[PDB]
Amino acid sequence: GAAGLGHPAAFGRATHAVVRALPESLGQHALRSAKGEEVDVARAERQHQLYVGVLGSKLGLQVVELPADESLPDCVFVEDVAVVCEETALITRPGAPSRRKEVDMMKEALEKLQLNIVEMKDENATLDGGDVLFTGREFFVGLSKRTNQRGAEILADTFKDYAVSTVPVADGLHLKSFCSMAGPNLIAIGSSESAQKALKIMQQMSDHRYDKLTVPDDIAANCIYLNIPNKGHVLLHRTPEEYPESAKVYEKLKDHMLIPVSMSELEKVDGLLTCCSVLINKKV
Amino acid sequence: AAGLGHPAAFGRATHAVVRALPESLGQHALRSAKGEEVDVARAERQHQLYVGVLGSKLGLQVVELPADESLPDCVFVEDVAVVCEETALITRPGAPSRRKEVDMMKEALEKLQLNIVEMKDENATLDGGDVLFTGREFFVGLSKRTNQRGAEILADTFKDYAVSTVPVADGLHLKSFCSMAGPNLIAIGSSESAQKALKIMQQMSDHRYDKLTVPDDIAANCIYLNIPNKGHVLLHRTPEEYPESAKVYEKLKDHMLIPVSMSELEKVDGLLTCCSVLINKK
Repeated sequence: GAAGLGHPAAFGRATHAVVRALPESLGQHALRSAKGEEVDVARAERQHQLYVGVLGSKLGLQVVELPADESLPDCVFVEDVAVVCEETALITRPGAPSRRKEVDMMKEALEKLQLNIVEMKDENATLDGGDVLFTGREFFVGLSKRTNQRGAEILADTFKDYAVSTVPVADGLHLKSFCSMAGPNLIAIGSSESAQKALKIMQQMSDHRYDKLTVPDDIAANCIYLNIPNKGHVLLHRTPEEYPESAKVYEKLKDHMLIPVSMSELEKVDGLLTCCSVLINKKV
Repeated sequence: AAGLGHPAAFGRATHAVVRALPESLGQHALRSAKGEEVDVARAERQHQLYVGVLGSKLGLQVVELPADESLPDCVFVEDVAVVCEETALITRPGAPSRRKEVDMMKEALEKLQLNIVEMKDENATLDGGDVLFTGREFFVGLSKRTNQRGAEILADTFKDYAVSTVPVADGLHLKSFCSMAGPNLIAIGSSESAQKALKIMQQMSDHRYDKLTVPDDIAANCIYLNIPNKGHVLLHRTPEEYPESAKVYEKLKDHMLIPVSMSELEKVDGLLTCCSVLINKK
């Protein structure tokens, strides 16, 4: 019953998505926060293809698919190299120096989409897109092992229409390792002490209180909210096969079109749902 | 061919292990190329007809394992075990997510009272689809799924038979373009890939095999059985699917030819040999 909320300028409206195929080198060579199980690269490819099929085939977005680069094992995680807000694209300077060559082809793709490009070139600045939470009315930027204060300052200078606040992020995480937007004014949030401390800080800094959807698995707090024509609220979330008790929480969004999306292989290299796309609203 | 019936003939089987396909196969099974949408209900009907050939028509005792929705490729039981005489090699599939399929196959082959050997070496991979047993020796394709260590463990397991390796290209298995069509008879595709592999196989062997060349590589995958009171039996792809290849099989005048549809499972590279493990219990 959310279909009445379809609007060309609604929060979460997108027309285009940029994604990038994963290389075979991802299985052995992609960075990961913990030693774990062997990545099944063929299964990861199939899951990525299904994720792309949701964005393009099921939801109707125009998907730009960048080719894999075997020398960039993390290149599937396009979120980290660009932040798009309205008509402006910030090309980031990733915290991991070997990922910085990923920005070149993202830049070309976003230039083709007629976006206004700003490049993070300050040699003292790092920022991963995964540390950036855009709520629809402000930005929160995680200060992490990958994103620093200067990177957040450049983001604030680039997106002059929005307030920007920083939040400290622990250990080897990104801000969106445990949160994301699940709808207008609605933050999905994990249950760990790290996640709860972070939400407390963002709530205290903001002009207004966000609603929250608390899930028991931090990783399952990473979802993709979209507002799609003739549907309204749409949410991609981790499957009940992967995280049954978090999927049950999302089931309460009775006016959302809920789409379960498997990501069990890329999870092994810290790849969550938001990581694998950059969303753009090209207003016609 | 009926006079060729013998409990020790090449291709004699008494039992088959198969596994039902899960609903998740349609969207989640691995596949070599993007293609058409899988019709899962039609795939299931086709699998049921295949099982009916092995059990009802040909009289094998069929062990039917249940589908696991978490293992979308689990219907393809060939890849997880190779059986030779009274010995079963439980393989270590090339795709790591498929390795949990071995558990229930291992269980089934123990109830059949076979000698079980498990490929556990963390450096070894082997898909049963890469293994051609000719009745005289093994050929093992070195592919994106099967490596040298896997073939060595196969050779150490089946000590009564010579084992030789053959390079396999792309996203293929050795039996993506060949299979046994009868005693000393290899069905082989017409492509340059298939012909080069057959040439290598013939150079390494003590003796020359007879061949049956089919114009469609995929239709060179067939199942040969020696069945009591029948002799030569062959399951092959239908004339509706591969008319030019079915014509070639129609030349086997002393084989009982059984056309078997596999049009849906072919979309995820599932051919005839993939869907069963055959066993001869004396």
